[PDB]
Amino acid sequence: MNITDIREQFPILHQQVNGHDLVYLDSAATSQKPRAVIETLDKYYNQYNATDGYEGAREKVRKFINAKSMAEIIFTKGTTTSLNMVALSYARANLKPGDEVVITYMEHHANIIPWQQAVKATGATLKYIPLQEDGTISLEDVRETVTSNTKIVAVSHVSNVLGTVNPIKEMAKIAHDNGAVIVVDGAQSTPHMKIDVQDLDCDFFALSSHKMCGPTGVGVLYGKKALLENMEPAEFGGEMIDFVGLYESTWKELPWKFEAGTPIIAGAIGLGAAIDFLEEIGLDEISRHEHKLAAYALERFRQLDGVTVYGPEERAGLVTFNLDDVHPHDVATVLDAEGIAVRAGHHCAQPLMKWLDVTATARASFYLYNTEEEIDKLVEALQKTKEYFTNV
Amino acid sequence: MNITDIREQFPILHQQVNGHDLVYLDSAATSQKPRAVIETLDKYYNQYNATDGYEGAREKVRKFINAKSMAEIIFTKGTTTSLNMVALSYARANLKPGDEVVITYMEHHANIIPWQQAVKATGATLKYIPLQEDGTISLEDVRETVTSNTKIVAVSHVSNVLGTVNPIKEMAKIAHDNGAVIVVDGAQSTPHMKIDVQDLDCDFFALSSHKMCGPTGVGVLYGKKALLENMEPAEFGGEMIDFVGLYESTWKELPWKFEAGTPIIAGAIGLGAAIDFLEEIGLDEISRHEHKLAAYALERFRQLDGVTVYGPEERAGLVTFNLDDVHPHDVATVLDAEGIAVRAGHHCAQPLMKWLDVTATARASFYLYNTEEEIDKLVEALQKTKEYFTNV
Ligand SMILES: Cc1ncc(COP(=O)(O)O)c(/C=N/[C@H](C(=O)O)C(C)(C)S)c1O
Ligand SMILES: Cc1ncc(COP(=O)(O)O)c(/C=N/[C@H](C(=O)O)C(C)(C)S)c1O
Repeated sequence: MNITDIREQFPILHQQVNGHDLVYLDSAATSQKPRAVIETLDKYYNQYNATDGYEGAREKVRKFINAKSMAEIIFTKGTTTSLNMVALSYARANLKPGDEVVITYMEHHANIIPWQQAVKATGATLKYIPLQEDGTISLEDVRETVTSNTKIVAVSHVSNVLGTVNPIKEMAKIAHDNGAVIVVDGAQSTPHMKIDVQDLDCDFFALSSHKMCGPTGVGVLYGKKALLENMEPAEFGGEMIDFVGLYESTWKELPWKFEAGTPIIAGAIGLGAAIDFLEEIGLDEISRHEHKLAAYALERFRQLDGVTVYGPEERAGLVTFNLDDVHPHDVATVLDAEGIAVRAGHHCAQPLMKWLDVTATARASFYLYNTEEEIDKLVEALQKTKEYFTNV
Repeated sequence: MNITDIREQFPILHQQVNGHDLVYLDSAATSQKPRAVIETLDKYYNQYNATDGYEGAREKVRKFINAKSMAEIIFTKGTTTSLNMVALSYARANLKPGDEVVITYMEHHANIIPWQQAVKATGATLKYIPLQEDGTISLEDVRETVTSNTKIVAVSHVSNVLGTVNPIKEMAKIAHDNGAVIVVDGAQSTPHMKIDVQDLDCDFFALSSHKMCGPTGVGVLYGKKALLENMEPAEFGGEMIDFVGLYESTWKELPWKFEAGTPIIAGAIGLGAAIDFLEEIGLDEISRHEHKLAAYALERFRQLDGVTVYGPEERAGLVTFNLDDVHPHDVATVLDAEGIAVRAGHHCAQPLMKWLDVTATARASFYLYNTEEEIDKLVEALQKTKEYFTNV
């Protein structure tokens, strides 16, 4: 895998910011898109037929995560919408008082609140697997937290703050043994490593196109055919209908049952081209590149005095940290001045922020186009920043 | 208003199809976008901050439809999502057995089925204002159909099939007199004429950005502040939260209560530029251009033997028709061969198709960049088509 060849593909990396080269370290929020993807979306904003392309893209998505059937690949507005859908069509119809839903402390808001509302409405109860010191889950902890009263476990595959890769294959086993389905938020895993939903045996899996070189506006919700068959739709209109009566309507078959309103043609075809691209590079190749960057970043961050890093040693390609004494918003500002783009904030993980005893953090995240030289620029600029602020 | 100057702004109109000039008559499905809008969206797919722009766009939308407050302008995924939201947060919480919801026979599926589900779930009843012969509603009919049991009236401002402009200001009065709110689907009105939600006194109003020179992926739901204040959110996650507890969360204030997940920054800023554009042309100017085209089209269509046109004389800028004997899909195919783009199908109006006793129709729709010369090309090609098929 050749980083020059790859970088040539992202016109945005040639952008100057304030006389410096863009150093783009916010992929966890949005990847950039290569020329192949860009050209594809340009094509679908001139004149067309289209649905060869649309269903073709569903097929590429299905093969990509190794789903058994296209009936199991639904296009949605985003991973937030995906998770809300499972909470409304699956959770609200399968929970009764006494039933438990268990999640983790590391979750995105969209993987917390929909379960909260589903539990309030059904009068069931919500439960949290506790975290280890280093921000990991242990299989012991899940084993203990899941009762044979647990109907749903929901978990991030990769944490967007800690970079922890959760043992989701094993958690699936533990959920099944207790009579539960597992719901996996794969927003942060799918861009960076092979996903095989059969081997993971997750019951639902959600991915975000804009994190994986595709357009925004488009997510995919995977669910097992059999679960999807019994779920009622969350949204109504457009093209999810078979017969519309005056009082009564019938739904289409899967997957179209779940796609109300106006098909996101360009977005899906775009996601498909993004998939074509990543596959031609190899996800394994990508993942090895990210392990190097992450080991490198964590080592060089240990050289810096009074910066805290959060999470485990083994990690996806991101590190969340704080400068002693300095506000993360301020760090982000100064790095911006130098053309270095990191994100500051709570990362829609308020619970987890409280758990780390912090109100905010900065985050640098890495993808297939980042390099060690960029990590050096980050470390040098963090140094320059610690000095610059101990001096006011 | 100068049509050459306007047409110069849409690069897509210079596109050749099969050695002919594009004749684009499917604006009711998607408008095209001018250079100003295109450049704007290009800008937000290079490197950025952003939220000056986002909230700025909400303000431009508010001034555009003359809402009292930004608290009343919610960004959504589309008019389908908008209508589903009102059905779930408003309808399902305000209907009891005995309550009526009344709609029309001309509605889009997304303005039928969500009310069907809301009524099934609350055990209330759904009712239909009957149509006149010419596809119009009469105020008598609404007066008769609304009882002081009616809690919600829902109506298309402009029909996507018939081109009928519904008397929504008056219907608002009739709904209020009976103790009901009105919900208006303005997908087909907003691109073509001034909207003033204070004068119309609608309780909710929904518009689609991609019909009005803006990007797709973005709708606006207007609701009266006071109604919105009591509605509970439909979706949970992202940035609609104030405090996230372990069991219990608080929402942000309006409008952010209603925007779960990841803000559609580029889309909103794009819609704002589309608004800037239309406003610099003048919506009145646009609307007068469309009346000429529509009168012209209906007159030239009357010259054609054995084509049926549907709807009234007074109309928005669209005509839906059928060739005697010829399948609309086939018409669309032949016109495509000549570079003329019309849409064929049921237009997500299955009930209305059944009412007109047809399984499908063809539709030509007009916007600020269309001309009489294009209508001539359509009429000539429809003639060429009637001959071509009486001959097989
Ligand atoms: C784990 C996880 N799940 C869901 C989302 C939301 O994805 P989407 O915007 O497609 O709704 C995200 C998006 N994360 C952004 C980020 O971490 O940069 C966010 C903080 C905007 S949520 C996420 O990390
Ligand atoms: C009256 C009306 N209401 C809602 C919609 C759907 O708008 P949106 O795609 O933003 O969800 C539409 C979209 N109409 C297309 C059309 O008529 O071309 C459609 C048939 C795809 S729904 C519409 O006409």
